[PDB]
Amino acid sequence: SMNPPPPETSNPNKPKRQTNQLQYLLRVVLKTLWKHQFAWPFQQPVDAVKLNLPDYYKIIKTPMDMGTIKKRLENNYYWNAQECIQDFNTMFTNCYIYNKPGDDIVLMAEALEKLFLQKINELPTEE
Repeated sequence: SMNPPPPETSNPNKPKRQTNQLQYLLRVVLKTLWKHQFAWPFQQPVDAVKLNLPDYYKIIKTPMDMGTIKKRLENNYYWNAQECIQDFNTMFTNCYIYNKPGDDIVLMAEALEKLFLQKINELPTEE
């Protein structure tokens, strides 16, 4: 069992805009989460081959990771901040679905999610 292609991160035909909120998501939220001690499993698409998880992509049909989110932000892929917030939420939820309560990786995701929620609380209001 193979890795899928990664999620789409750029699309020339898709309209682009920069908002205060999208800027904060890249410069504050993504940055802070990337540097967390527990970020490393979430910095790239789940590598089902290297990690020997042949059923991962049979179960998880909306994979998401911070590598992809970074690319989406820097490529102006999102029209709305809520789309990016949804990607972060998806990343955490995938981990909770695939793994069991109390697994190390779940505790890691929970700590990242708490930090995420803290930073999102300070999202600026639209310009």
